[PDB]
Amino acid sequence: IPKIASYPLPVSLPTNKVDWRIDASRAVLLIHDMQEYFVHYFDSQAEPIPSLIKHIQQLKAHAKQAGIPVVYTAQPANQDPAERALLSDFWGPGLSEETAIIAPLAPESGDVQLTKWRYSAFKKSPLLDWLRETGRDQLIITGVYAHIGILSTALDAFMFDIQPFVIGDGVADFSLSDHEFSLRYISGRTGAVKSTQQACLEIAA
Amino acid sequence: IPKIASYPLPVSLPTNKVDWRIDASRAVLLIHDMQEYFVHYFDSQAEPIPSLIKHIQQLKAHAKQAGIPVVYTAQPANQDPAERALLSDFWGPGLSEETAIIAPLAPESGDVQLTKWRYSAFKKSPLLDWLRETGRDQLIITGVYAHIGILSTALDAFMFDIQPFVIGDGVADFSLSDHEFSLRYISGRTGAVKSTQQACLEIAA
Ligand SMILES: CCCCCCCCO[C@@H]1O[C@H](CO)[C@@H](O)[C@H](O)[C@H]1O
Ligand SMILES: CCCCCCCCO[C@@H]1O[C@H](CO)[C@@H](O)[C@H](O)[C@H]1O
Ligand SMILES: [Ca+2]
Ligand SMILES: [Ca+2]
Repeated sequence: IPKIASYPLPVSLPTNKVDWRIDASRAVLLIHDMQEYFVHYFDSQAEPIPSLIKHIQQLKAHAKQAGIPVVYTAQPANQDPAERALLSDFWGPGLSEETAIIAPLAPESGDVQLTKWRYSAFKKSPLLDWLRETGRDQLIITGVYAHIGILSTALDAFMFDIQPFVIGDGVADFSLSDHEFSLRYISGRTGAVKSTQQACLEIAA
Repeated sequence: IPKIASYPLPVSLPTNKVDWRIDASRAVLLIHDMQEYFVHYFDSQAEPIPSLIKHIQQLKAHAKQAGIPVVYTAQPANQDPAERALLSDFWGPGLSEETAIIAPLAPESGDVQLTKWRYSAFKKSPLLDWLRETGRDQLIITGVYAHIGILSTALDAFMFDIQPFVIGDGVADFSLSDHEFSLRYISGRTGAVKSTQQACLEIAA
């Protein structure tokens, strides 16, 4: 029995307050924590996982063709307890294995791989400095889990003057309810939610 | 007609995953954005505002007696558009008046007053450096609005290895639903929720 019961990826997405559009010259695609460890909490042969993976694959292929850099985040194995700090009080010691990015989303030679220390991909990482150095100010966000690391990364991005585009059918979560609440929060407060379809159209311009 | 309809402060609070207790030697009391501007979205003579203010007053008095520093945050008037950046796309130009901390919570001579630039009190502020310099690693959080700046500040604190204690009947929000969801999120993911009553007991030790 999977820890996360099967559910269908949302097709209907919340409306955005902002009119932002992805621009290939401005954007970076983040594939957030798509590690074996996190995916194994689902039955990966059941919804939402096959469609999630297909969508991220599509976004990655379009991003590549459009010249959008791709960045992965991954939590490290055997995170030092002192360094992991308060996370352990919420989740225990963390992963010891299954750290690899899932094979269908294998990073390629030019894709950046960041170590993920906290909910937000920005924390204790070079992400902000790299975005600022390169002048990239849009962050397209995919992966798991919507209400935790996806939301926290979007919040940091937005506060750092980086437009977050969270892909509504390009993330998954502990439940459909958590997933949909995450998208509502994002559209209402801290970014733009886009479908995979719409993001690909904006990317390809 | 107030923009935020009257609602009763929650008495029942979510359970915590963590066993943390406020320690007067470790803690700082944050009074977050209790400015005239934000309070005026409510009828201040109607619930939850009279009890909110009473609770924050009580916490402040207990904090003072226990030697816990008190820090206020306040959004500045006429925030420069370039600096305000993406916030304007969600909220418009920001406040031009009503910037004062509400009189019943008047800062005293030794209370720190930080300028609030983003949802999180940490962003573009000396808050983290001050906490680290002083060795204070617990942040008691009160004020408005629960699901936005309170939640975002708690997230940053937690990720910066600072234990957040969000006071469930010491914050308010756009609605009871937003308020209660905020507390559930915090208890589940990024801090401890405490009642004013329980926090005062832990403070007074
Ligand atoms: C409903 C059941 C799903 C539970 C998934 C548990 C995942 C455990 O993993 C934890 O996830 C956290 C949140 O991203 C990370 O911050 C931690 O580092 C990680 O240890
Ligand atoms: C439901 C109606 C309540 C609306 C309250 C609107 C408050 C407008 O104010 C905005 O609040 C934001 C969130 O804290 C801040 O980040 C902005 O700086 C501020 O301009
Ligand atoms: Ca996560
Ligand atoms: Ca707020």
